[PDB]
Amino acid sequence: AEFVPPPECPVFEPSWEEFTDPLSFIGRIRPLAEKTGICKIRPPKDWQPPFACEVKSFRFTPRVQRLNELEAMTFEQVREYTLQSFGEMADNFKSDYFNMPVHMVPTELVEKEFWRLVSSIEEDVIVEYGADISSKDFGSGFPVKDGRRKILPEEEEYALSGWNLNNMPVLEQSKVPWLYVGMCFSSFCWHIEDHWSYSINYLHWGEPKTWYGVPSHAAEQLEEVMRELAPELFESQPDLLHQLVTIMNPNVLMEHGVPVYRTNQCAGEFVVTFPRAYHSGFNQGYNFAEAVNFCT
Ligand SMILES: CC(C)c1c(-c2cnn(C(C)(C)C)c2)[nH]c2c(C#N)cnn2c1=O
Ligand SMILES: [Mn+2]
Repeated sequence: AEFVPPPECPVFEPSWEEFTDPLSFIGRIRPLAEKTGICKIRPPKDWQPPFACEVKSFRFTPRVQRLNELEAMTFEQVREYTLQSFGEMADNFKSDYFNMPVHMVPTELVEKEFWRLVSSIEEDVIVEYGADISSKDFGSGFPVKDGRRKILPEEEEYALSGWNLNNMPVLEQSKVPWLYVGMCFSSFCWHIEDHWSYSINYLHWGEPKTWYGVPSHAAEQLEEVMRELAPELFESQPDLLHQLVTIMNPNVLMEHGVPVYRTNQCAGEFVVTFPRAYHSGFNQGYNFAEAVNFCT
């Protein structure tokens, strides 16, 4: 059977008056976005933050990911890349897999093929991605007043903007942004954030990032479906460890009454996940994202 795309999550296009402050805006859209788990925010057209990462020194060792790892139970280790050398590998993989220029591959085709490969036992596809990349060690994608890099006058409005993820509040009453370097089919499984916190993700550039989200009111139903279909060796594991292998086709959740919403996060767009909103997804191609957990 072919993959059935879930319904689209809400997309918001705030004006310059509404793009004022993120927390104020997120609080106003909450009555709708909390009912879908995730939402997308498109900044005004002329809000274009410049990429501040030192690409001349950005070197990292990605990790290997096999799409049908869970179906194999029912050695692939890697080289150091630069941001450019990784992009050349990522584009070569996608163009060779689909036999067409990378920007010509439709997003619905990659989505259908991704979930086919996840459940396919007759074809093993291996991809790589950069995760667990702290902006404190590699530098943020947004301009910042750090004491280790120079910002221009044109960059100052973005270093001080409330939508700069380095300026989000991360202290709960009684933390730095992380980086993601993706390629086609690189994916993250279903999870919620620590302390059930909010999370905001900005796609600096590259090909889209496909999201799936579940509202918080269905969190227990997802976990029940997950426990009923997960392998017996992983069902008894704590959720912190179990969330490392909780890959599941969204149609499986939808067939059991779990509401799922999707979206294609494009370059220059924000995605916000609400408290206890399970989410997962995959990258359509070579891209660069930055994310942080914040609190209200
Ligand atoms: C494919 C990669 C680069 C990726 C991952 C991911 C994959 N594995 N990991 C661990 C936890 C280190 C094992 C993280 N997460 C996310 C989110 C969220 N939330 C949003 N985009 N995104 C990604 O692009
Ligand atoms: Mn997350």
